[PDB]
Amino acid sequence: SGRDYEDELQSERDYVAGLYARLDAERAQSQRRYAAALREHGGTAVERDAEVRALAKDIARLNVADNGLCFGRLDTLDDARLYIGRLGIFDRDNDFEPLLLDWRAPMARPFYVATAANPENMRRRRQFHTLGRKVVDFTDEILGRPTGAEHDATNDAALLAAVNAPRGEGMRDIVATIQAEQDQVIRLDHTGVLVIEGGPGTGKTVVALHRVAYLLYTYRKQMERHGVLVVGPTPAFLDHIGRVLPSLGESDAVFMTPGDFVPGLHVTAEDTPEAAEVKGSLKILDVLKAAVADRQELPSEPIPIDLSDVTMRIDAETAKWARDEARKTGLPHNEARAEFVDVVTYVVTERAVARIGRGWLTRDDKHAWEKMRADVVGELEDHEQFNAALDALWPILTPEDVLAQLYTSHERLRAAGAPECLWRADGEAWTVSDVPLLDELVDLLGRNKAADEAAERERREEEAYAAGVLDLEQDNRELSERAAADREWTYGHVVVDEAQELSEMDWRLLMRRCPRRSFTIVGDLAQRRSPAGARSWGAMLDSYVPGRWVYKSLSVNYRTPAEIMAVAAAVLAEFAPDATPPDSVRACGVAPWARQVTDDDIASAIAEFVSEEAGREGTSVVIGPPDVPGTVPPSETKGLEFDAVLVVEPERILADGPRGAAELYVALTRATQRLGVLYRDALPQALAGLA
Repeated sequence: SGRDYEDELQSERDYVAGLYARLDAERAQSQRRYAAALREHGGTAVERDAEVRALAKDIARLNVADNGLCFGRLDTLDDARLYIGRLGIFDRDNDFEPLLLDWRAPMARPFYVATAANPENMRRRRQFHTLGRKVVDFTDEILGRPTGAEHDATNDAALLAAVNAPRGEGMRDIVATIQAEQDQVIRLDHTGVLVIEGGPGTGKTVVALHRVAYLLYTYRKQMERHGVLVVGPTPAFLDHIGRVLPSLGESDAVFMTPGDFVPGLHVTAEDTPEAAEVKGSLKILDVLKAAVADRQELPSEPIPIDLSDVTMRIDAETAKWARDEARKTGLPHNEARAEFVDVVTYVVTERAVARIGRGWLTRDDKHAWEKMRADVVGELEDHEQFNAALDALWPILTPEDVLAQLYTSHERLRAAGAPECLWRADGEAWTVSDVPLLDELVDLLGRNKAADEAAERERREEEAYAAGVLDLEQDNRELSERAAADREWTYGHVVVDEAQELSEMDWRLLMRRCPRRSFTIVGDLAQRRSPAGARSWGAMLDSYVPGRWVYKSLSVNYRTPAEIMAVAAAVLAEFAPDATPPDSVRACGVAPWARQVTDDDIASAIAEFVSEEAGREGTSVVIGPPDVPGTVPPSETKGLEFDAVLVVEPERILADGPRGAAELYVALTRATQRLGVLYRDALPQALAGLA
């Protein structure tokens, strides 16, 4: 929040004001020539129409360009400013010297594809954060070595500069190694599935976003009409992403979590318990298929038919035959009602005419059509018993009700190979783990036709009666909204951060979303808090992308101090240890600390932290168990960073779960400058490092 930043912000605001002025003037003269061409134009009708349309396209392009004109700027090594935007603005006076580049130019390229190790000729890159016409703030991104940069929104520059480590080979001058790793991730040519499993303190999310920018520019022609689906653990993290997200020029993202994969409902992480780990697994499919067959109930008592002469014709033989044949076509349930009814009616008309009507003595022209027709019709209209009977046997049903009629009955459950740990009182306390079971069910059940016809009919005669009854579109919503309102959407790319928190069924859904398999999976298995988890990547991916997925890593740590992380090393030296130290560098000058609390001198101690951090200018979120007030769990800080962090009661949160020490290792690490702990009486003994 310095002063030089204010100077620069005002300068850039002035420049963008000038650009908007020129845009206003071009709209002015274009509307003027438009009015003119419209009135007379002098010439011919076809020339007139052509000029009209051309000026209309100009008007529209400029109108749109009013919303976030300048994306950012480039400073090259020869000190030549470049300004990037969604519109090219040149000065007709100085030989068309670019005042604003279009991002689609071969000269605005070192803004999507330039790194700090393979730049093109650049020294810097700025992004501007606009609302509609105003430059709120900006962020520099130096393509080289930083010393101190006023504002970045991620402070990467001041951390990349405070790297104090022993002289020597020193991992090849720490900075260069980080930059080259990032370059490898971003300038990579796979256009398929990449994994960036790294760890804490290495900027894997920013790297993934730069990667997505590189891809959406390079292949902006297969994408640019598909989107970028970015899932995440929490909307806080998703807004963070949306806030430091690069251009994605003329494309649009769609943010999500596990919980809103469905059109319409936004589960607030009810988190059905660990037994639902059998839901984050593909075996469950059988259960669904077995719970969608127990709905083809077979008649035990014979259903009475009363077509004015006919005896009850449907019974275990008839229903069995029809259900078998309906299962004998290979297609959904609600579209299979068709064959069920075709067969029941076939065997209740052709096999009731020659019995109950009169009998035999006519082999044509009466049996074939007439009694055929009468029986058929009298049956098709019986919307009282015949149709109620079918709805009793072959019910037209929906995903939102099967889970409920299954998770409670305890008999339909047993008839599905299903276990009994998934039983719960309410059948609509929908959790995160039963979302992908609702998106999978719309594809087993599908969608009927008859009901839809009748429904839209009634709807038509309801919109026609409200206004006037004698009966006898263009909304071009933006990409995000046209997409999120459709599960039958195929994106062109998919980012996934903290992707270890997902389940086989989640990836099944995602890979049904992106068939191009252009994911950018981020994560760290050892930061997992989920009993469906990964425990390895090949598990979930080889089933979709075998041998065709790349695994890149980010080994160095610079965004998380070396002191804060020496402890988390031991906190992770448990759990079948792995490369737990990502070569921590950036030794700070502050060591962490501790404080022994009494029963309820607790708020009197967190308030000190809070009101002193208020004296700072950095985020200071506190973490703790749910019972305590004023402190949040460690599961909403899943993929964020803060400036100073205070975790209280390490042990209750450690024991909170089967993998709770992972929540602790997560929470000791969100910090980047300072960390404090408050322990009641005893430590988990892996925290002696704190004093």
